Amino acid sequence: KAERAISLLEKDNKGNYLLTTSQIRKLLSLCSSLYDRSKERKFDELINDVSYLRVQFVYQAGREIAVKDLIEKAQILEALKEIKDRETLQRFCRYMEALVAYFKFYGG
Amino acid sequence: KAERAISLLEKDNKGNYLLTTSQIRKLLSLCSSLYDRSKERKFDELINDVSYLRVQFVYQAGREIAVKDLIEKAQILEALKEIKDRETLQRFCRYMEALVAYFKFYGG
Amino acid sequence: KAERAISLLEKDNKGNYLLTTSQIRKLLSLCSSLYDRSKERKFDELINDVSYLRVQFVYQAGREIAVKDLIEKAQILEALKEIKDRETLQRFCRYMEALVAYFKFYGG
Amino acid sequence: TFAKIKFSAQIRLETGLHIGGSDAFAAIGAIDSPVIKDPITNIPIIPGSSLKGKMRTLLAKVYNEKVAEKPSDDSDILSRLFGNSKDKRFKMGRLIFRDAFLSNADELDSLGVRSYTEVKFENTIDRITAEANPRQIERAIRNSTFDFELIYEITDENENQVEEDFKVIRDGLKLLELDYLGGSGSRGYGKVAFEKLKATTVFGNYDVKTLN
Amino acid sequence: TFAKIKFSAQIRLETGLHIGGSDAFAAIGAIDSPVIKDPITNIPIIPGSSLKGKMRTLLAKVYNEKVAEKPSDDSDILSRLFGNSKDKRFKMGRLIFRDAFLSNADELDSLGVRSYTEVKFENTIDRITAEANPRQIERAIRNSTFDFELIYEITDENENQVEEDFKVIRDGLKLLELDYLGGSGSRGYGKVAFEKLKATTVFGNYDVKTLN
Amino acid sequence: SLGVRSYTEVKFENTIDRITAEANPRQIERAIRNSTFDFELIYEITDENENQVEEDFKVIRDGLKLLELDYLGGSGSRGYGKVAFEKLKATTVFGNYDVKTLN
RNA sequence: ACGGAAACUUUCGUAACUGUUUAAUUCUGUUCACUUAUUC
Repeated sequence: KAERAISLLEKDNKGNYLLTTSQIRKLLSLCSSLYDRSKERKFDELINDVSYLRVQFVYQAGREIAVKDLIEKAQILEALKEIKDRETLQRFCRYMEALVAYFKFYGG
Repeated sequence: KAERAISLLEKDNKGNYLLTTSQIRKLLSLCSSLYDRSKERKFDELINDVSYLRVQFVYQAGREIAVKDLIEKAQILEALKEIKDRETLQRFCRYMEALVAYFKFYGG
Repeated sequence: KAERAISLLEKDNKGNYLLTTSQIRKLLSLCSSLYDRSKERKFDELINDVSYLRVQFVYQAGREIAVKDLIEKAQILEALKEIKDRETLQRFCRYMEALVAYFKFYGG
Repeated sequence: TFAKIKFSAQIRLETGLHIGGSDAFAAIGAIDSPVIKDPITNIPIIPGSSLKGKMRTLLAKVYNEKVAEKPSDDSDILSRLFGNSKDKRFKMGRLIFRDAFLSNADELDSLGVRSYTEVKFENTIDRITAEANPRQIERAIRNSTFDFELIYEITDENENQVEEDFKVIRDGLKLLELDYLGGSGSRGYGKVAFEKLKATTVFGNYDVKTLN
Repeated sequence: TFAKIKFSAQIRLETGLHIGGSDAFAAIGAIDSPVIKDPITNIPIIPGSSLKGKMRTLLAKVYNEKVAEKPSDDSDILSRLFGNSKDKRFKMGRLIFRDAFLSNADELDSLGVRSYTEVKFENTIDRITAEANPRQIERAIRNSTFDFELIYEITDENENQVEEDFKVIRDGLKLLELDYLGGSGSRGYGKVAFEKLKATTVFGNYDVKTLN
Repeated sequence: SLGVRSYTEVKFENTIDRITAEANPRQIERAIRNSTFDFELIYEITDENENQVEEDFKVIRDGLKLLELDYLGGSGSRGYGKVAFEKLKATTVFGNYDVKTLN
């Protein structure tokens, strides 16, 4: 979980991270709006939010080159299909926050 | 909804998507103008917007060849008849946004 | 409105639509010039445009055989008499746009 | 001693403007910064931050006595109307604004429109080639009223300058109508029009006479 | 010190122009891009983006001292009139335009017209065959006045160059009449005519004498 | 199982001297929301407690509902306390008095 | 016939004053409703 997120993010291509924390102020906030709602109600009720949350990742992979190189390496689309339980869904919310902290330590 | 939208859109014919995101800047905005108005009022009042929304899909399938091959495969005209409830109409609005994300994922 | 416009237009006679979209570039612009002016002023003021609009369907039906076969089937002359209110007049303007979309859906 | 002055008016947009809102996600047909609206519903509204940031700038260039350099530190005769984070004589402002909401939806649907905003197509010429950078923007529709209420209150000390305070406020209202209000207004996008400029009292303490 | 100059005039179109608008869906009788109008109503109006994008280009080729290459970086003597996003001496523009609206509807219906626009049939010859690509456009009707108001304001520093500023503005108004104002107007579509060119003051600070 | 922050949060508070901006940027440490507790009130008689047992339950029952309409803690004037006695029941351990005045 | 008995870390207090997502930008460059034609 947190072990494969410190070496995969560093392995990129050209230096100087062009993508900043300003152009990613939506896909990182919609996942936080699901972790708090998963602990209040069941998982069979939040089936509409999971479908809309996946579209945000694919929609950003065609408008900027700084997104396709992050989804194919970190396997973002693969983790969105293995989830099916309430406990498994909470693991994906914590894995996304790990890739943000290390992204600002080496650059910004 | 989102599972069958990743394999049906890829199955086409000739490569290199000739249809761009500039010539489809109307039918993608009229569907957003109906989802936001369905949460304020009822469904029996917006009966005039549903009839006009269906004409736009048929009008585009006669002026460009890049539209007939998309309606007959994704079954756009079939989903416009099954809808009849407020909750069912909201599902068609989310399905249209999914086809736009995966369209730019492979090309543009 | 839109449900009965998909079966009545298909029921014709000889195949291959001889009437193109170029010889009908007048009656489609006159009806559009009344829907936009009906929302600005009242209906009792535009009484001269309605009488002039009905004559256009008579002159065009005496010079081309591809016009009389469409008026008698779609009941164009009948709808021009039932209208009398501002809300009823707006329905006939939307019905004319539906016959154009489905016309190019099968041919052109 | 303590009164509440509310400048209730209706802002009539005679020209579609364009203010860069938040994220570009209000529509799947844009590519640039649209216009900020409502997070719950979907009605084009204008915030109050653009009103204070524009009215104070256009007014501090005629009622001043020294060349400005930094905000909240120029022309003391008008610093008490907005606020100052450096002067020890006052800290709070006596001109509370309000985010104007579009209240023209009660009769807009009766006319039959397309939506609430339009997408205008623009580009540029590099004086060496033809069309370059096919960009696009999203402006606002014409004829859309708003609820603008300027909250004013005195604090006992406001005694021998009440008549002078209304002169600066009234002059600032008619001055905003002769200038753009928003972003990229150099080509003619802003230019508002305060319709039915009236002022009433809610608490009931100061008489009304200088209505217009 | 701070004045407001408004150049109120009436743009008389002696020849129907053609400006590419937004979505080509204003009529179900066209096939190409018509003319942008009003989203609420349906009156042929001209935006203000085409005025600044055309007046500045035709003026920067006679009052310049260096071969241009990119906008906002040529002829400093006229950069302060429009704006510059690179010079640190000034950022805002002192020439605020306005979207001209058609106000000729008060007497156009009395003469008995067809609508507000017309469809013109055009084609081309490939010098090897007859008619090829039967396209069509939608121009504008003849005789249609508009409301053009050029907002001008000074900023204290505008002192020893006010008389020179009116020379460039007056020369730019008569220069636009001798050239097309629109898209593909090389065949004779634009050519405007500023009728009743007058200038008045609303704020009341600078005297009027250089009217014409 | 729900995954929370920890056990106690930190709230930022200050004061206004009506002459300056922020003064004394202090902070407090409040408690989390929704946290049950084990409260047991022991009552025993001493022979003489005979012709007043029914009157004693009126004071105890009124005191339980009165604490819910008031803060229980420090600086509760702004709304920090206000408890809620859930599942108010009474039982016997030694077994010498029947239960009937449950609620 | 208990080194016990009697007891609120309680009373007081906006994380506040200040700040336009702004300056710059023509949806335009090429285009005959055309070709063959006795109102005899």
